[PDB]
Amino acid sequence: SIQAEEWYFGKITRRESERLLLNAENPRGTFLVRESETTKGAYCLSVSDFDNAKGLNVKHYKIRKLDSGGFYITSRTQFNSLQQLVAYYSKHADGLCHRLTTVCP
Ligand SMILES: *C(=O)c1ccccc1OP(=O)(O)O
Repeated sequence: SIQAEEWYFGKITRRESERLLLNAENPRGTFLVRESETTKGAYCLSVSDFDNAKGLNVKHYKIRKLDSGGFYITSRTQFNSLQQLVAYYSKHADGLCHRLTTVCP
């Protein structure tokens, strides 16, 4: 049940997700999952990042869900549940700005 996950923030806006993530205390990979503002049936993974070029900044990735029942950011790497997707990206950075580390405070 996606709604029971502490990293699932539900229906909050993109601007709100940035307000929460742009905190100097958040290390790289601090994240949250929310509903997309514009895409019905898609979720959004918002992630904090930090580099000397840009300093602290936030990236947003669209998580698609198939009717067939699979979750993915890239169609080449699919998961049976959102929870499995989060667990996988907490170990592999792949194409993300950083691996997922901590749930947004
Ligand atoms: C995720 O839903 C998403 C992905 C990438 C950039 C922005 C974004 O958000 P909104 O879909 O809520 O605009």
